[PDB]
Amino acid sequence: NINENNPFLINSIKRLLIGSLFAGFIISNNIPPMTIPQMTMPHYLKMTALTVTIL
Amino acid sequence: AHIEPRYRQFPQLTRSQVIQAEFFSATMWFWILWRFWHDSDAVLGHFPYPDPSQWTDEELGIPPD
Amino acid sequence: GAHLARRYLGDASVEPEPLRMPTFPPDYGFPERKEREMVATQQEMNDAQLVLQQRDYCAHYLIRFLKCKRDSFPNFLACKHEQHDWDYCEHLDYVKRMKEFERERRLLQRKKRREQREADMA
Amino acid sequence: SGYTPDEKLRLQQLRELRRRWLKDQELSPREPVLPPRRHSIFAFTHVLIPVWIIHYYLKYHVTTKPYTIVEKKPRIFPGDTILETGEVIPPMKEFPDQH
Amino acid sequence: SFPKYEPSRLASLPTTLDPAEYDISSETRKAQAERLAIRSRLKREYQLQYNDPSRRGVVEDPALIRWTCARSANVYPNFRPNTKTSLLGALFGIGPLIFWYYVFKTDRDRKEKLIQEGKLDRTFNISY
Amino acid sequence: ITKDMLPGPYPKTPEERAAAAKKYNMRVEDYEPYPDDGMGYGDYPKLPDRSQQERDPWYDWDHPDLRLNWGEPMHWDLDMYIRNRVDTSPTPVNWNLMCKHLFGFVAFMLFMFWVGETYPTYQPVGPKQYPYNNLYLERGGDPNKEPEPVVHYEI
Amino acid sequence: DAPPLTLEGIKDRVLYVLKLYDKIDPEKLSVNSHFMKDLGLDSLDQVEIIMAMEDEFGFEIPDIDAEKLMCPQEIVDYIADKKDVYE
Amino acid sequence: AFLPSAAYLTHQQKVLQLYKRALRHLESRCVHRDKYRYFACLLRARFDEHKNEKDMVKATQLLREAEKEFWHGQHPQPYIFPESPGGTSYERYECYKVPEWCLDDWHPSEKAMYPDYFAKREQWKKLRRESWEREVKQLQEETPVGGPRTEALPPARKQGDLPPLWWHIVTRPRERP
Amino acid sequence: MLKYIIPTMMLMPLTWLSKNSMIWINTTLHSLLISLTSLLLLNQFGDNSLNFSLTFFSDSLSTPLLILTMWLLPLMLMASQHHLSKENLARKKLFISMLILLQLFLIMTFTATELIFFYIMFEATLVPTLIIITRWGNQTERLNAGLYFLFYTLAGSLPLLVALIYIQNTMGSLNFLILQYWVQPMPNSWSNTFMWLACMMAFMVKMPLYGLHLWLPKAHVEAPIAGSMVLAAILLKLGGYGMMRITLLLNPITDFMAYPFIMLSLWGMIMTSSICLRQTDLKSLIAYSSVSHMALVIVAILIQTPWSYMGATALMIAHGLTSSMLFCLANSNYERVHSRTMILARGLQTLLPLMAAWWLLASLTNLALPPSINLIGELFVVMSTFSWSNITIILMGLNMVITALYSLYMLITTQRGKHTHHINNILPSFTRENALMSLHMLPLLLLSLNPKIILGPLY
Amino acid sequence: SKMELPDYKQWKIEGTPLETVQEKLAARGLRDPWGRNEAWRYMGGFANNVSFVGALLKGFKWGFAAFVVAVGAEYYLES
Amino acid sequence: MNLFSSLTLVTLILLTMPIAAINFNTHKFTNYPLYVKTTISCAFITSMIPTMMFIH
Ligand SMILES: CCCCCCCCCCCCCCCCCC(=O)OC[C@H](COP(=O)([O-])OC[C@H](O)COP(=O)([O-])OC[C@H](COC(=O)CCCCCCCCCCCCCCCCC)OC(=O)CCCCCCCCCCCCCCCCC)OC(=O)CCCCCCCCCCCCCCCCC
Ligand SMILES: CCCCCCCCCCCCCCCCCC(=O)OC[C@H](COP(=O)([O-])OCC[N+](C)(C)C)OC(=O)CCCCCCCCCCCCCCCCC
Ligand SMILES: CCCCCCCCCCCCCCCCCC(=O)OC[C@H](COP(=O)(O)OCCN)OC(=O)CCCCCCCCCCCCCCCCC
Ligand SMILES: *C(=O)CCCCCCCCCCCCC
Repeated sequence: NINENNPFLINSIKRLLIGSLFAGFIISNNIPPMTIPQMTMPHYLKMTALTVTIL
Repeated sequence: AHIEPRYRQFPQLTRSQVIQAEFFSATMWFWILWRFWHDSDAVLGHFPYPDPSQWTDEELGIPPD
Repeated sequence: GAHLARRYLGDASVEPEPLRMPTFPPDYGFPERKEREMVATQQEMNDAQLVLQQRDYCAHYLIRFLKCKRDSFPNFLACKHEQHDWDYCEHLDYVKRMKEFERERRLLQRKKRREQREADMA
Repeated sequence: SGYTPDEKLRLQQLRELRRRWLKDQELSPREPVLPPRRHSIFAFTHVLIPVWIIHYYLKYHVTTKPYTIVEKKPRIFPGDTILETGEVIPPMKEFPDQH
Repeated sequence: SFPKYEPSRLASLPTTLDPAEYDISSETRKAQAERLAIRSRLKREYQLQYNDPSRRGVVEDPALIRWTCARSANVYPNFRPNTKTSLLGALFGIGPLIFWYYVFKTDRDRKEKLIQEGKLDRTFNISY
Repeated sequence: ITKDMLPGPYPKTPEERAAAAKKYNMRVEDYEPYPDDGMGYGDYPKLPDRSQQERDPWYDWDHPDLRLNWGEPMHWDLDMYIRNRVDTSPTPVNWNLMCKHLFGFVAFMLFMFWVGETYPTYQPVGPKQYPYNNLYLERGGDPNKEPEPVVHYEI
Repeated sequence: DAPPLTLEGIKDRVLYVLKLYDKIDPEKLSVNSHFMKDLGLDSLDQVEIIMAMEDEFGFEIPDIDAEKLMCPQEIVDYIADKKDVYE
Repeated sequence: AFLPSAAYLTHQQKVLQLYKRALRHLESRCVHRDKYRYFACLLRARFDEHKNEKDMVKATQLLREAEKEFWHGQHPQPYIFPESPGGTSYERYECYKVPEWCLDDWHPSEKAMYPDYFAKREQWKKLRRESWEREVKQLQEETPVGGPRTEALPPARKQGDLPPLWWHIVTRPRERP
Repeated sequence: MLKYIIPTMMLMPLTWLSKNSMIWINTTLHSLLISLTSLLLLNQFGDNSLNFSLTFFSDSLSTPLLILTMWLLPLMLMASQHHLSKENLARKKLFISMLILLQLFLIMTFTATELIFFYIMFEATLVPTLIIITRWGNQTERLNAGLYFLFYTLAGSLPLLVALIYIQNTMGSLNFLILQYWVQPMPNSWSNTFMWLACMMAFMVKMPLYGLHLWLPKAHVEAPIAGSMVLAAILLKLGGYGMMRITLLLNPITDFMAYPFIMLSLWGMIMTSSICLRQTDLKSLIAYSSVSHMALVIVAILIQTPWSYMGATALMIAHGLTSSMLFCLANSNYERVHSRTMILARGLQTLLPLMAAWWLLASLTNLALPPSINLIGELFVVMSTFSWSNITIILMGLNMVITALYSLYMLITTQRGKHTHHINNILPSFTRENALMSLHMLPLLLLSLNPKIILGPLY
Repeated sequence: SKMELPDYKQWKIEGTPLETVQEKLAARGLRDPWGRNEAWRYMGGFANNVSFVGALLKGFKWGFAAFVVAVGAEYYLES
Repeated sequence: MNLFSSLTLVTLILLTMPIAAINFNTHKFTNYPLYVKTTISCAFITSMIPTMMFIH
């Protein structure tokens, strides 16, 4: 009985899908700086989160 | 017409759910590649990390005694 | 992160403690060492309502970036240059802090060589 | 082995009575016999009339009392012009250019 | 071989790992049949009243009324003051009272001694 | 209900034990009372101290939520051994082994947090440098007093 | 969602699962083919048939009911009674 | 162990129930269908090895160490069907299963909304109250002395009679009300 | 205060001259009119109490208890008219006369300017309550419950009589308004120790103190519903009222006499709340919860800070309404299943949804859900006891776990789960019953809008 | 209403991993009596499901095409 | 100042209004869940204005 074709379901997942694509970008470029971001670090230490996730 | 249930076989797909699913998958990969093309430093690194061992004793003030 | 292995598994007398340094005077090794120049006036970064963590020696780029971010609304993607200016000067401040760390480590190496030379000489 | 003949007979009789009961839980085409009983009005009754009520309440009852709506004072930059004074905030000192 | 299951107070032994589960002896057959007969007689006595069309109310359960009377009213007429109950009533009845008495008394003596020596930071404390 | 079906005192003679077992609707060989230490139990049966989760759920109970029949002598802690509460059901891992594994894991993690607190990681940098005497007026220093001059130099 | 079961549909599905079982020849099978007497199957085979019924319809049959469903019509009647078909 | 009709489980019944529990826990261990199907035929071979064992002490011993085998090799979270006890949807709809007698408590203005349903309910209630005395006297003329021995009930032996104690089995609520 | 005493007395010819079908309607109507008139007592001032005469006065402590007392009589008449429907007509009028007489004794108990008149009214309230319990209670143990309710109270109160006559002979007066100005400090002696015990132990019994509470899970349980309403909602609060009047005269010895009793409540509210986790009797669970809630009022009166008295009087009013509604809910199920065993009738939200909503609301007010005045009184007592000693938050916070854990268990056991199959006399909720639940809950929710009227003389 | 079930004779386990299972069972003297019951899961539209990197790279082809078109659009549009 | 605070309180009052609608009811609803969904969508739209003039 596999069926997901209700516009309620599709639109409700769709708006959070647009959120899960773009909302981190939009919010992170709209908020003001309240700390100082650490942006100078060695290359094994900058790539740590992505490498650990891939591993 | 709504989806009829099937028995021991692949269910009926609508054209709309398939094209929307493929469209948002292509949207995701477009966004990943686009922001990777433009930013390219939130992932790989913003500024070069200098080597402290390559620094001279003159600029750090280490008089030789 | 090799300095953690040098301080914890090696000796800590030559490695600089983070909580209390510089232990050497700032003029120790420098002919006429000049101060750091503060560009933003104390009243200017007071009236810009900056966070007290953010009122460092490079807050004038942050003031320029926040004025850009106010003036370029709703186009929130239109101040990448001022943001990169502030990020680059924070990077330069971080490089200066690394230079202070390496300076203190080299002077502790100098003191280690000094006391070993004094033990081997007399 | 499975059921005894008494168990088969009892389950058949209970099954017949149960299927009659479940059939008799159905509805008539007249049932339920009920007794005999503007495009954007949601933007008017639920939004705009509350904006009216809340603006009246805040303007003439809340802001007429001290320290009820206290706003953070706006952020002042070097190079601004004050609206209440006209006093131009003087711009920053020239930068020791880094790049 | 396999680690033996060690049953506890809050994690009992399984039905299939109990060595009395595999009793084919005639006395256990008699016990299981007599428990079956008691349970069937109580079941029949329940569902004669439960399926009654004339009955409109509560099928009273004398097991339940018996349980509530044992939990509530039978406790004092079957109490005897002896060594065990006296030590448990002194340990659990006045013991924590003595304990919290000395704790709160020591705390308030320390606090009052700090206050009347001008030592406790009581700078903005004006709600009490 | 009447007098001779209510709970009574502790049975000592075997005929009183048999009348008690007949009262609580159970066999004499299965009827154990609580030990007569004077705690207030009387003749009430010590049922074998199981939760009601362990009862057979596919059996047709008179009370399906409680898994309990009508007329069945209830446990003394029946309100305690309901399925909303304390379970005694058999666990896949031994109870002592569960206690040893959980205590070892929690104690080892707290010990390693103490170790990492004693040996913290950091970055090869100096202190963050702030102008105006480490921001003396900003941090709440009074303007009538004057701080000692905190001076940071170029490097 | 949730299509209603009928006696004919349940009968079709039970006989369909039994026609896909390689210890029953699908031409001898009928609705009253007793598994131990007519079809000549083991009690282990009866347990596996009831477990395939559970995997087919999605609900567990208890063992006190599983050890007594000895023809496919008993299985259809049991699923009917536990699912209330022909409402 | 604990059954309504029988006082006990036979040895054969214990072997069957251990076989079914072992295959369910094996399916919980062996998620994919081909891999489960392979190890399930292997377990069927392990149960076929000791099928023709005539020493009942030896068969009971093998069943006991097979239970210890199963208890070592069980899954910590076995697969439970959603409406099976321990399931995610188990006893979910019990809040919607209102009993039939509450329909007697309805107001006549909300009974008049369904005239045919309550007119049809009246003959069910009438059939029940005329069958009740016949099925009570059927139960008392057939139950042995000392009470009933098992919880099984007799069927309707005559024509026109209904089986005894039938109302709360027939008029139970649906599984999806 | 004579404008409330005379209408309460005119309720006696109003009930003894009414027609036989009319004695509930007329008494309900005119007791609601007296309760409407009770709001004139809210003429309170920030400095001066509302001092009517030589005999009667009303500050902001007596005023909410008066409003609650005069409001509780119509609600008791609604709660008690069902189970006394088959009662004899003259015994029905005697029941109503005992409730009227109890209201009469209470409304001049709370306004008694002089303390021996306070004592006479305070002990005059025993006799209608005793008669209601032992005459219209349902079970055999109503007689023993009446004996316990009488003889803990009198054994507490007769040393209070001796001590108040001693204050009369020493200070010259027992006017509370005079004793606000002539109060002498009470030094450390054994004579003043037993002075303190004689002035306090009667109210310790009436609160009840833990260890002296044994009369209550009989007297609240064996009573009829109007008896349980007036015992829980008003008659426990005579102890707290009398403590707040009498601890003026007991300084500074109270600052070291309070130490045992504070322990007896701070541990006792842990115990009785724990006891509510294992109560099979629902009405006994509500009784032990009343002991658990009044233990906080005992602590708040003994530590004698302003936040503590404000939280204590807020918690007294809030607990009056909440426990009265909880007993009325327990009676609404007892009138159907005819057993007070809580495990008997389950799953009642499937059968009675609006009554289960009332159960939910009374449970949430029992567990002190903000911003209810239950939470306001609870919270202010917790603030003042933290300022008293910082460790007490443990015994406070642990209490607030267990207070949740029996309140929702009472909600889960009675209303949730599968309904009981063999119980089939569960009628729909009568309009009288839902009216009773709303007349408890709606004032308790409206008082969160303006809680300053139930925060005592030192708000 | 009346639903038509498909034929039971079309579910054959050749070409599926049930065939590998039956061969490894016949290698030690066993036979697989529930193969055709499980045969529908490995046949029809549920045969040849994607790999995990094929799951993640769903829509990567059209996304890469739209990426190259947009990069060429901004590379021409700057001039 | 007058826009910000007004739409701020409008968001909360607008969210409270279907609670008053479900408590002040007689009829079987003409899709009350659609009403609450429309209400929360419009409260989101209303709350975006103080958010944007915070970003400014
Ligand atoms: C002076 C003027 C004042 C005007 C404003 C009113 C102020 C409060 C007054 C009392 C409010 C409650 C009364 C209604 C509920 C009780 C009866 C009921 O359940 O009916 C259900 C029924 C609707 O349900 P249904 O589908 O028909 O059938 C029910 C089902 O059987 C089963 O239903 P169910 O179980 O599905 O639903 C029950 C559900 C159950 O809902 C819950 O359990 C959720 C609530 C708790 C958690 C969430 C709230 C937590 C606290 C935050 C809110 C307060 C502060 C908010 C402000 C911002 C922060 C400070 O109840 C609600 O949702 C009620 C919403 C309002 C709840 C108020 C708080 C009660 C919780 C416990 C105490 C909390 C602390 C005290 C708060 C006091 C605030 C003043 O309601 C009605 O028919 C309404 C009847 C008439 C109501 C009259 C209200 C006024 C009474 C006073 C009269 C005199 C003054 C004149 C005022 C007139 C105003 C018009
Ligand atoms: C609920 C059960 C428990 C109830 C507990 C009730 C309180 C417990 C203590 C009560 C003590 C007796 C009344 C004291 C009145 C004090 C008035 C006063 O001025 O005192 C100072 C006076 C002082 O005398 P004086 O004031 O005339 O003298 C002038 C002042 N000096 C002393 C400086 C010269 O005290 C006394 O004269 C004696 C007081 C103690 C009395 C001891 C006997 C009674 C013992 C306790 C009995 C408790 C209840 C027993 C029943 C239990 C149930 C069956
Ligand atoms: C920064 C600091 C951080 C510190 C962290 C460490 C400290 C806390 C340590 C843990 C303490 C709480 C955990 C233990 C109690 C858990 C109770 C509970 O939820 O039990 C659940 C149980 C049934 O649930 P379950 O069996 O899981 O369900 C399976 C599905 N049938 O439900 C039941 O059986 C119902 C039981 C109802 C009565 C409960 C009685 C016990 C109450 C305990 C209160 C503890 C208060 C501690 C106060 C501390 C104050 C500082
Ligand atoms: C020295 O190494 C400084 C970095 C901080 C301490 C070591 C952190 C190790 C984990 C992060 C890198 C992981 C690489 C796979």
